[PDB]
Amino acid sequence: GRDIADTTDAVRDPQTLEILDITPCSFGGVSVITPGTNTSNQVAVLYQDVNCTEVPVAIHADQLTPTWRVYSTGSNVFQTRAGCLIGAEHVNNSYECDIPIGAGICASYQSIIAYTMSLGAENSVAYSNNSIAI
Amino acid sequence: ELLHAPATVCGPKKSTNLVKNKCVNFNFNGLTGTGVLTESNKKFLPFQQFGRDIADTTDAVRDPQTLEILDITPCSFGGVSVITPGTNTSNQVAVLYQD
Amino acid sequence: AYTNSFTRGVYYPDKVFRSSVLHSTQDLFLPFFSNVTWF
Amino acid sequence: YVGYLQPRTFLLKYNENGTITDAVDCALDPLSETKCTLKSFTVEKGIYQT
Amino acid sequence: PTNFTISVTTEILPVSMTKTSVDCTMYICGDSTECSNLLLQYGSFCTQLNRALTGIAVEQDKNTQEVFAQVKQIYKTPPIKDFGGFNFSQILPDPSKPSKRSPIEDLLFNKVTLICAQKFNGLTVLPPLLTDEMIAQYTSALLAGTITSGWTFGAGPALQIPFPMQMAYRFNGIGVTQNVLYENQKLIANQFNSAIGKIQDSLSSTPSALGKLQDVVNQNAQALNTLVKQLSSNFGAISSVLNDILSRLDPPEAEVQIDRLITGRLQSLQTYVTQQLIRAAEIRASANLAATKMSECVLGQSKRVDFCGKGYHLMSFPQSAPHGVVFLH
Amino acid sequence: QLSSNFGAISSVLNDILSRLDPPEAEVQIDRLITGRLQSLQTYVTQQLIRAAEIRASANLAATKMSECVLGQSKRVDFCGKGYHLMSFPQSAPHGVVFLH
Ligand SMILES: *[C@@H]1O[C@H](CO)[C@@H](O[C@@H]2O[C@H](CO)[C@@H](O)[C@H](O)[C@H]2NC(C)=O)[C@H](O)[C@H]1NC(C)=O
Ligand SMILES: *[C@@H]1O[C@H](CO)[C@@H](O[C@@H]2O[C@H](CO)[C@@H](O)[C@H](O)[C@H]2NC(C)=O)[C@H](O)[C@H]1NC(C)=O
Ligand SMILES: *[C@@H]1O[C@H](CO)[C@@H](O)[C@H](O)[C@H]1NC(C)=O
Repeated sequence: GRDIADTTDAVRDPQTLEILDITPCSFGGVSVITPGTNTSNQVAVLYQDVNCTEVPVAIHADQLTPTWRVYSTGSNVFQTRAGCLIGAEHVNNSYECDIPIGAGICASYQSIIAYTMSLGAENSVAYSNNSIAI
Repeated sequence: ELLHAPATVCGPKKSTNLVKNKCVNFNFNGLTGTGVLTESNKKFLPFQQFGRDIADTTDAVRDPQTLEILDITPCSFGGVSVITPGTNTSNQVAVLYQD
Repeated sequence: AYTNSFTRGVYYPDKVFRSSVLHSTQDLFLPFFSNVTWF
Repeated sequence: YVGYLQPRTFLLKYNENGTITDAVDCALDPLSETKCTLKSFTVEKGIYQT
Repeated sequence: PTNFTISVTTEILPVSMTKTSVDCTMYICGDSTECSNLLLQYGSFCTQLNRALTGIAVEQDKNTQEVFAQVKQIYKTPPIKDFGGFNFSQILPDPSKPSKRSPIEDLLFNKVTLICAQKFNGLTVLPPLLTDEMIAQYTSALLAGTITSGWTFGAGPALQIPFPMQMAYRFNGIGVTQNVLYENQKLIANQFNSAIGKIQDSLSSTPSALGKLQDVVNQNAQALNTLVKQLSSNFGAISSVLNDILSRLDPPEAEVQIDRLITGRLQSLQTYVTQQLIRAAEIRASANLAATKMSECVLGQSKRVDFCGKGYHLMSFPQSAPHGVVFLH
Repeated sequence: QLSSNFGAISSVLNDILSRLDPPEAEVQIDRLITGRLQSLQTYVTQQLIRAAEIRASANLAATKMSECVLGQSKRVDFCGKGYHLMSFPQSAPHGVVFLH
């Protein structure tokens, strides 16, 4: 069988008659987060739209010092909508966006921390039917 | 394999003397070109015989009979523009050369 | 024994003069920060 | 001592006097790859694709 | 004249688009190393295309930031509501739902309406930066601020004032004395409520209102489908699958037989990129117009004719929608 | 973009002309010409689009100079933040700077 865009995804077994599905093998892009090199040298790496339980094999895990996914195990593993982030830690505060990641996540160099952005402070104004302000 | 190093085997031709300060077309060991020759204050390294630019054009040569550091620069180019009033009014023109 | 050799062994690639530019080369080199065995 | 060679990619810093006073490897860490792709010895703040 | 009537109208404008990315080598040469070696002879076209696409991608976030972020404080609404007979229930947030959206926004959200192939050939969709919850929070803050203060929170600290006095002042801004409103309060309130009800009824019964955003969505889908359909053409070669050409002939002929396909696919990608840029320009122009309208009709009273509404302008309110905004005058 | 092959045996015209006889050199020159023409066309298109954007910016700047410097503006958030009083122009390379 085929698809609406000419692609094939179903093939029948020519010995034991049954249907099979065909799914493309994974691919994606690699991004690097660096504070200005005039100030430090620590970086972080992001892999797009992949479970990071599957990224000791996505890249061949061969390098003297790996691309600061140092034989990519250990702490600092976070799963977001944009993929998995290695090389930063999660905090439970909110600040202004320094470098944007996506879907409301921003990362800053104080090490490297990831947080959810805040839109501003909270204000409540007194309302009545006989009060004003000048 | 073509010239990727100092030449060793060459055909029969007649050598010619060296001039400067005139636009000429030369043939250096089979390498054709056109330009002018001058003197560079920067001396090449003992193992350097070629010079290039970003667009991969030959820049400087070290002659195969005598050792010097000569530069190549093509003789001057430029555009031409014409200033005229309406052809229904007169027939004189003026010419401008750019830079 | 083992010994570290940080930044050594870089040699001139070819025989063309290049003046104050940054260039890309694909050639065999000694990898940086390698263990160099000592006898 | 004894060393070994392997194929790599290098970015060489040439000066006016035609001396290789600095050269940066291209497969050592993410910063080197970022420098290779940007073709500069210093990187500003941001997120790049390699 | 002797009498007057109060009317409410609607206005719709798009803001942003969808963020896509394409990879050259996977789209052109698949996974064959020979095709990559052949492609290495054409220079740096693909870096140019990727740079153009990334530039297009950042601009949508820029536009959304320009439109929806005008205040830097989040304002709340009092829990007790007595506005002299004015009923704002159809535009305020609803706390009895997990989404925290007004009924009109809920109605709008339900009206606007190959996948593997995009996932196959190197096509990806990037997520936005601001979720819909944050945009709703911004809209609610703006609405609360304009309801409680007026035009005073756009030029400094917010100042409190009762709603009837604000309405009387706005009446004074068009050439009618204050005593007109104070003697006809209930009639004006009833006309306001009836107009809001009619607005919801008219929206929920005519599907030909939200066509502008549907047009953009359909345009993007059509462009992507046209791009994907071009991978089955010959252009001059004996086939279209690289593997057959590799398995049938020796390399010298496969060279030219692959060159033809390379050229064709390059041309297709160039056309796609150019069309995308041309569309993005018009999208940006619409976004700038929308930002100006939000600045000048929501935070003050306008004297320009036919800019904010149709008649003599009094006030306006914003609402959120998929990839756009809606104004009520 | 002048250092590419485009399938030809080299990238220097004189090198090709100094080795072969006219008919094959014609084919190689044809390949080179096609590539260079495509590059030039792409450059021109990008420049046209950027020019349109800059023109839009220039029109906005002219309107702002007309309305804020000469007179007092009642439009909200056009000339500054708050209630507008006056403005002054200053000159910068390839642009203009406003004081509100
Ligand atoms: C202006 O028009 C309104 C209708 O829009 C009139 O309002 C009606 O007034 C009568 C007078 O007693 C009431 O009985 C009705 O209940 C009102 N509403 C309606 C819908 O009819 C108003 O009277 C008009 N102005 C004047 C001065 O007559
Ligand atoms: C404000 O207007 C809304 C719109 O009708 C009113 O909502 C109705 O409220 C009554 C009584 O609570 C219900 O029986 C209806 O089902 C509601 N209809 C809708 C469409 O909401 C609301 O009551 C009004 N506010 C006040 C304080 O009366
Ligand atoms: C050098 O030796 C250490 C010892 O464990 C080893 O881990 C490392 O991979 C070796 N090579 C280097 C540092 O390049």
